Amino acid sequence: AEPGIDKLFGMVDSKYRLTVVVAKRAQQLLRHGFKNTVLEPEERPKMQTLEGLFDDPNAVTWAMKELLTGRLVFGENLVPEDRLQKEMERLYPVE
Amino acid sequence: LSQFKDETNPLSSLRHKRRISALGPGGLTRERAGFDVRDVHRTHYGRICPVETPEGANIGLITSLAAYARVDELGFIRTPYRRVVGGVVTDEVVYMTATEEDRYTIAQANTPLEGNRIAAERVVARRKGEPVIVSPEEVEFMDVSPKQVFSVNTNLIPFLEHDDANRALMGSNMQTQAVPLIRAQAPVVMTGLEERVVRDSLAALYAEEDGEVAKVDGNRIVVRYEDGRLVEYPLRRFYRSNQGTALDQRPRVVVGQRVRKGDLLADGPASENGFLALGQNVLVAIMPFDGYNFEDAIVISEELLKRDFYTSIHIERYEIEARDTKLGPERITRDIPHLSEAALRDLDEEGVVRIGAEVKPGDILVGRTSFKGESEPTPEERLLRSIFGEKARDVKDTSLRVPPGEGGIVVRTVRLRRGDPGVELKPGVREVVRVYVAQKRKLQVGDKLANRHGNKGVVAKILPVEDMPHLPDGTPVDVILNPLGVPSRMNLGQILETHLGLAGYFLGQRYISPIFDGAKEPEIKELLAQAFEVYFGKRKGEGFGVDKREVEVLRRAEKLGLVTPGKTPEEQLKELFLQGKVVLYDGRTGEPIEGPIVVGQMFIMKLYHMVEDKMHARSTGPYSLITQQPLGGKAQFGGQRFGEMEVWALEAYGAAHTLQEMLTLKSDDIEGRNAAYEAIIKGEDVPEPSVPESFRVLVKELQALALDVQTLDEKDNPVDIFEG
Amino acid sequence: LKAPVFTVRTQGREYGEFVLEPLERGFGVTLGNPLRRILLSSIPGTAVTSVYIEDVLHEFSTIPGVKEDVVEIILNLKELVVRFLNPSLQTVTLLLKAEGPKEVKARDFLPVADVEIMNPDLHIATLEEGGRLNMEVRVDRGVGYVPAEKHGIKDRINAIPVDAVFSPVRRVAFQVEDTRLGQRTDLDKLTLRIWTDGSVTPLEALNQAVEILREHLTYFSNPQA
Amino acid sequence: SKLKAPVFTVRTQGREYGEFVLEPLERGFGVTLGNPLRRILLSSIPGTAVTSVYIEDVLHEFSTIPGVKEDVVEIILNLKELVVRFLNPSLQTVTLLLKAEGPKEVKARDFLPVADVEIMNPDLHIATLEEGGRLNMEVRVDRGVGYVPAEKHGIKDRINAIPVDAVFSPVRRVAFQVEDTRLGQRTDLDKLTLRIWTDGSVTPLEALNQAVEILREHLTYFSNPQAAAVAA
Amino acid sequence: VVGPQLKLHQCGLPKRMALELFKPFLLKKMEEKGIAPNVKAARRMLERQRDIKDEVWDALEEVIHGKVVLLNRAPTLHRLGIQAFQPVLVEGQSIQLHPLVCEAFNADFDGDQMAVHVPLSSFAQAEARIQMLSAHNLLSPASGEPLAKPSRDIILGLYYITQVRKEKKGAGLEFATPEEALAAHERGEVALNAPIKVAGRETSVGRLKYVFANPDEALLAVAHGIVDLQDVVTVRYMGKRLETSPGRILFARIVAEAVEDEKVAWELIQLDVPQEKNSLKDLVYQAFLRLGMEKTARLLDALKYYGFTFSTTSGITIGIDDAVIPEEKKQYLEEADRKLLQIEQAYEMGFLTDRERYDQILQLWTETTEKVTQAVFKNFEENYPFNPLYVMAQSGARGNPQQIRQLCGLRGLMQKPSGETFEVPVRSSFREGLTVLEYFISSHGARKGGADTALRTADSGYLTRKLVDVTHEIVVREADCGTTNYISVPLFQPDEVTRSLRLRKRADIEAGLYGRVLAREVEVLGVRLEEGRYLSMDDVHLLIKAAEAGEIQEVPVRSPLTCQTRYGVCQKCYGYDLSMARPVSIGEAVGIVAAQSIGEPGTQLTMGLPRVIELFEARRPKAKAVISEIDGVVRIEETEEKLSVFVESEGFSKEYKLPKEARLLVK
Amino acid sequence: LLMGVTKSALSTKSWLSAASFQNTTHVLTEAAIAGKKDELIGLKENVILGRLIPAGTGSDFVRFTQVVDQKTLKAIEEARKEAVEA
Ligand SMILES: [Zn+2]
Repeated sequence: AEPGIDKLFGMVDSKYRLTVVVAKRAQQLLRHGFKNTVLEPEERPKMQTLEGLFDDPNAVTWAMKELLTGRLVFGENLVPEDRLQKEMERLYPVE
Repeated sequence: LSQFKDETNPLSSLRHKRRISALGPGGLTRERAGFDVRDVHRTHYGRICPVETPEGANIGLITSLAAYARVDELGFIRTPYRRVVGGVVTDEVVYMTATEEDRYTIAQANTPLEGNRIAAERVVARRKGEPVIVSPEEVEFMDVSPKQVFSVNTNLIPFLEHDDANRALMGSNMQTQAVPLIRAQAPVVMTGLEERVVRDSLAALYAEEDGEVAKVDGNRIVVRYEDGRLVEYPLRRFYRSNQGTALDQRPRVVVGQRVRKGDLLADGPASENGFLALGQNVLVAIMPFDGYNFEDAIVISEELLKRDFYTSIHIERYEIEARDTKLGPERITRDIPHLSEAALRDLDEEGVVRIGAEVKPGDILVGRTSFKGESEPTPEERLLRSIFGEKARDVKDTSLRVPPGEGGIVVRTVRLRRGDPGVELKPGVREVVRVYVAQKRKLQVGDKLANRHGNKGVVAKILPVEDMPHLPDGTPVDVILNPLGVPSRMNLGQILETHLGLAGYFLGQRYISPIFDGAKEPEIKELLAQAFEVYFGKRKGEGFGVDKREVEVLRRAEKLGLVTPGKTPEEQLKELFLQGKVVLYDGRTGEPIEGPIVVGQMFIMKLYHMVEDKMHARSTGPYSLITQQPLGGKAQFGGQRFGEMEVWALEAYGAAHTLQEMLTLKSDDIEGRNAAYEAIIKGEDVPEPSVPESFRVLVKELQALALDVQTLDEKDNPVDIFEG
Repeated sequence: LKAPVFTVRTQGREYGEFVLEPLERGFGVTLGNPLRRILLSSIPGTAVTSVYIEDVLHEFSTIPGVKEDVVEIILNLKELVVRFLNPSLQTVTLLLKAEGPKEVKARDFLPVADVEIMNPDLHIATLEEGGRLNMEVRVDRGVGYVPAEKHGIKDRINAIPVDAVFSPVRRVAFQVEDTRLGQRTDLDKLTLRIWTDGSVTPLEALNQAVEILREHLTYFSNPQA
Repeated sequence: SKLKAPVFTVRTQGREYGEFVLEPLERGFGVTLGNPLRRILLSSIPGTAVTSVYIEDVLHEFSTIPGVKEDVVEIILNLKELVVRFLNPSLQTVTLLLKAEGPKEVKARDFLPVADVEIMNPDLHIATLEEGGRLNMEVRVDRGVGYVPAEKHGIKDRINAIPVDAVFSPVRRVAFQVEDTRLGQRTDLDKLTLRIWTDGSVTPLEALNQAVEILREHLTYFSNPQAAAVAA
Repeated sequence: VVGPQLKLHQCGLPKRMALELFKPFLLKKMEEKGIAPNVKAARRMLERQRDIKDEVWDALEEVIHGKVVLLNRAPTLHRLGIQAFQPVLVEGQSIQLHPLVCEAFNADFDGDQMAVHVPLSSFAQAEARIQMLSAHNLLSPASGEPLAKPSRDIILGLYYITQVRKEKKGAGLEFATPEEALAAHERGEVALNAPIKVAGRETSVGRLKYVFANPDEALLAVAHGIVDLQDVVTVRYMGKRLETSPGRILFARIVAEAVEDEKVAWELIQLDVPQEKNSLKDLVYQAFLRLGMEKTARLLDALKYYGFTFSTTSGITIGIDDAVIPEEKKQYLEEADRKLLQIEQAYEMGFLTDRERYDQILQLWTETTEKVTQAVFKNFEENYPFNPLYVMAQSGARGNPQQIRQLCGLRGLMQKPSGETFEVPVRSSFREGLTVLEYFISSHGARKGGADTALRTADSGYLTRKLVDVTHEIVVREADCGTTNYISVPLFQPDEVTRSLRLRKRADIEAGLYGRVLAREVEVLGVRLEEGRYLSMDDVHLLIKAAEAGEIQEVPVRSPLTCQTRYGVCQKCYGYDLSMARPVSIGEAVGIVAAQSIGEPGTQLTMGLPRVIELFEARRPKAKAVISEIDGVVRIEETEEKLSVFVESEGFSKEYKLPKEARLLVK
Repeated sequence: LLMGVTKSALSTKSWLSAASFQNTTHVLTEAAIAGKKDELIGLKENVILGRLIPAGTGSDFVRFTQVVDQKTLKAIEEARKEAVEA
């Protein structure tokens, strides 16, 4: 199957909540550049024909790595929605 | 009750002309009622096949009439029987009404004889419907042959006696779907009717009297009869069928060859030298393989494609009109405006693609140019026509192009031009032009194959000859059938065809096992014993004894109880041969299969379900007008329909976004899909709405009737859903 | 420590038995199958690749005076086996031109500089009175099975590419027979058996076969990441 | 076809286990190379193994030994797992001696040392001696190839000795999988990858290389022809 | 096309197809790289088929990486009719489907086509492979059974290696006592008397002869052809001298290597018996409970691989001689002949009425047929245990004993189209000549079955629509509803043979209890089953063993019938069946799930099905039975035409008119 | 009150779902008079409109979920620090 799904289902009260977390993390992990990541020092997803997944093949897979460590926080009403978007763009360039 | 000639092959059209429908255009029987209407009744005995009916909705409704059955002066089906005088059977036959049948004692055709006498005091015979056991005196009539019970197709299955009725109709209906093969072949084990089918269907061409042959083209045959006639028979050269198959004739005689009346001059489309050739005789090994012949899949030796056995020609037909229009007349010409010189290299000076040129999907077949739409604008343009060199208007490209899917090489054209020399061109039709394109279509993974016994199967893997089971001599098998398709489907007849085909392969002979007067097991065995003294009698002499692998299998064989121990390997291998099975070595390890395996010749054929009609792939393309969901066209296919049940599927998962895509960005919501594809070229994620198309339309479309439909917030409050 | 006796038995160009004896327990399979699997595929040879007929412009044609359609002539042309007598020729265009009442054999091709048609009695076509057959077939050298649709070889615009069965190896069988020799019973008499069309002899093929294998073992030369 | 020279990548971990991948190969050579090599690795790879044992006062393979926890069978089973290496190809056989008493776990080191013999397996559990338990034994290690059962070889040292199954092949298991890999326009290329397990005498790589070297050398056997022909 | 080399993870689909599906994506990737300056050049490169360069393909597969597509097949009966896979570029023009999910979609490979859809959003993609990926939907939502279980060849392989032989103990080779049987019965074994695997009561000579220390040794022995996989030898695996076969310890390691935990792997297998779809079904289910989801995935592919690989080499075909007619057939038919001749004169003398003769002929052949059925499997089981027919039949591979009896014994009693079965039965089997009449006799019922299958294809989701229309409301919206209500699931059923008590069958209780929530704490056998835990499968089996010793007869379990949260159901009240084995996640569209899982099996309800309609629509029955309006006492009458019953209490009475045919229940 | 499947189905609170049966004019009219509101309760109702599924992902219990990296998490801590005036 997919790496450590059992661990991801356990992370969430709702099966479907995992999906939304993964998706919404994937979206920002594409939108505000790709440097949004929490895990990019050493061994993070890779590909073939070179080794080249360190920039931008599969954002959703990335999110599943990232969520597989305690680095990310997920929850109902964490931060006001609007300063969420203002602070993300403001902190990271690539536009 | 009129319908296109099902002429896939000779047998296909013959079955079709001999159908019987219950759904009359006057309103006889309708699709709702079934239960007792469809069942087989005692009277169908000898009159209507209990097998021929098709699967699905039309069971029992459409059913073909028996072989010997025929219709008398009134619309009654009338089967033959022959009279028996006390206990003496006559050579005199009476076709009997269904009701008239019931007046008498009719005995069964498998009843022993001595010239004219019954033999067994204990006789099988039918009174009206019931199965009755009877004495020789009581017998009043007897059947003519077991063939008079079933249809023509059902009567081409050789060991039907060993086949379940259910998978027997699948054999019967599939022979219809047999596609004519260029390297066509008659079955290694026939029933007998296979020269009578290519007679009565006029596929082939037979000498009218005794005489000699004077000329043989591939185009025509010419013969000199006794009566003095010299007749010229022209051949059907490469005629297209109604469903794409290639129906041509091939001359099978030489100049100076004498012939007898009724002798064959040319084979039909699926005729091998006077025999019905629906498929080919392959060397089949029936055994599992590395999950490649799963459920009903098939595995193929690449030797078939090399030998080009499973190749079949197919010809499509493309057509355009040079219609006449308000804008001005359209013209079949070569100078199309916005075309690269490379795109015209194969069009003749008139714009028609030249004969013998390979055409790929998107090339030009016939060039057509039509004037720019929206009209002839009289007030201003009419002056320009006199000002500027008249006929210097504008003309666009409306040619004909090989559709998605494919074509082949152009083989024939047809111009029906004005000055109409015997043609009925429609009003406003100026000319019409046709181009025929052809394809040698080899067997490919995905095509469909089946025997006569009802064994559906798609080719799932084409192994190279190197790595697939072979005999001790380096002969590989050709087809690998999974034995897990035999027990559920009670059709042991294919197993006998294999055994009898195994003996016929080393004896160099073919067999006719009449339908119910068939080959019995002892007969088959002794032909196999006759075979093995050639399969192996020779290998002793060439200097080769038994293989260390052959003895390792005979070890497990006697442990499995297939050979009786203590004998010599030779006597055991012959015991093991007679049971149809032989030692088989995996071709990729050279290690023997650890038990014996039955192989032989089986008659297998190529069905009308190939993979050119079948595969489609749509990214983007045309969209309809009143409904915006999409459709195929210039170089684009249509979408697949995502039905209501497929909506219940995604609802049963959490695929809320996936489902809305299916209903919004896929084809229906214009703003949504445009944003969806533009954002894909960006590298972005696709945003859902916005608002959905269905929601805004259902408002205004309700709004067309005087219904005030508002949209509300969480607290009841007005929400404008039209985006400012 | 054995040194197996390698006896050879030849029957013309077609059939050849190669015996290797005595071998270690179960090496009949270990040597006689990977050579089988190589003889069948990677042995090179010759095959007809493209044809062009007088007045014929596609494979789906009929030629007046000729019994066989252009398709049956092509099917008859795949059996043409041709030896190159000089391993510098990659291609030879054979020409056949015949008329009158004749059974055109493969014999009837015109002779070429260094080419031997191994197949002289192969039946090409049957021509009646006034039948004209004029054509140019091209044989190339290649390896394996390559359809007409993959290579698309055409000299002239009317040519019709033909499927290419290069491998000049018909069937291959090996026999592992028990040979007592001296001390031991369970020794293998690996004798493997080779049929070929004449373009290359069975011996010629076996030697290229072991040499293909040998060369494949050298691929475990140097390890990497 | 030449410039597709197959890359031979190797993952190696110690001296027991090693995966060896060879890619890309021409259609259907993954099996053509992997199975003739596995058939070589399992049989004709050379080595050593215990072939016969003699116990102090034990007269059948089935007996039970007072003062010893293990049945005579599980000791010989423990001896089959003993891996040893001769360091000088003049030793044709070594009879190892084991003598120990009292309560002790006799290890494979408790054999007495011999001049050119390396026990690769010093911590092997041979036997558990109880109070007053006397164990006195001589086992025979021979050189051989493959797996050879007890009744085939029938090795004799003393009249009370018991021949033991011989696991010569210093190769524990070998399995290969031939996978499809893609190079450009072709999907149907073979990616031969084989696993090799060994007892420590030789590393997996050394075994594979000795294996290909046996095969190579066997191809050289089609070089001394003769003459005949068959017909009747 | 079957894709046996695909992972359950995966599916294969052609190149030209993948290129067109992701064409807009691909254009971008050719613009990522030096392949094209901009999309307008990227478009022109991909029009015609001969042009696609090697580097273009590298970009396509690079676009695909990780992304899944959805596959669909025609009658979308339950939700697993659509599953997601990763695409794999394959040669050819067909989609390639993993064999383990030919279960979910009712697909075999005889021409069936499938659909293939791309999900576009990161959202659409996420939910496609968190929820819809095939390698996550291993257990059906209808019953907690596993649905991605070994099919046709996988079973047939794993059983053929996990099996044992028996042989000629011609002389009663007793080893249990004699030590002279140690060597000297092996004397006779290495002489011409005893076979390597026969009854020696404690051991077979094989057990003694070969005794392996490694399993690695054991198969190294097998590789050298001294023992087969289904011979019995002694092996020491995990500190125990196991007398077993190398095949069955091989199987063990196969499971043991798939899931990294050798120790669990040993513990959740039963290597003392051959492997058949049920045992493998339980193994798949046990593995997913104890070891997780993705390990069970790797387990299934592994089972699929050795199952396939051992299937081919084991060499099992169907020759005509493999359908062996027992000697018992001609014997039983001779009896059957004579006893039918007895019936003929007993009727011809006037002792048997014309009816009682008929009933007694049918009684005969129905007995004769069932007798020769068991007389076939007696032959197989005692003389040819490895017969392919018999192996396929008793494994989960392929075969119904109903079917086998028709190839080897005889097809039994056919029916008239009316419903009266014929007097003469079909004496022949398929292995020998079936006569012309016996075949025309047979076709009468042959089409009535083909027709009944046709009249269920006509309206496929008919049941499912109406249940969807009733239930689409129903979702899981709350963690719980405060309701202290519940349903008592009865473990016994009263009136069957009498008005007594009786344990409901195993499946039934199991179907009503697996994965619910206790409503109350239940202390039974030193076990406090605390209120509001999700009782598991083992839990349910304990309550069966509990009520088997009569300690309870009902259970408090929270149910949807007694849920309170309005427009859906709460987590607790509903059961414990997502596709997984874990509790229901909030937002599970249980409504459609319940509809499909009821409607899909409706395709297997003969015409049964009308009954099911008759319950779902509150409707009047045909032979309706009166219920008692009052709880009272029974009294019956014997009136000439028409009886009646009074139901009476100390307070008041009520009479119920009873027609003459109406047979009652209460004495 | 016990009713059969179709009857229970054909009688719903929502008119959107009701318009999916065979006499739509009657239910459109009956609801247009009483100014009926259609709470987007069920699936069928919510699919006639092109609007998202109220299950799975579209469950209001899950729809509004937020995710933050620990780097930008503490970056909101500083959105309340400049709220102190002067
Ligand atoms: Zn509830």
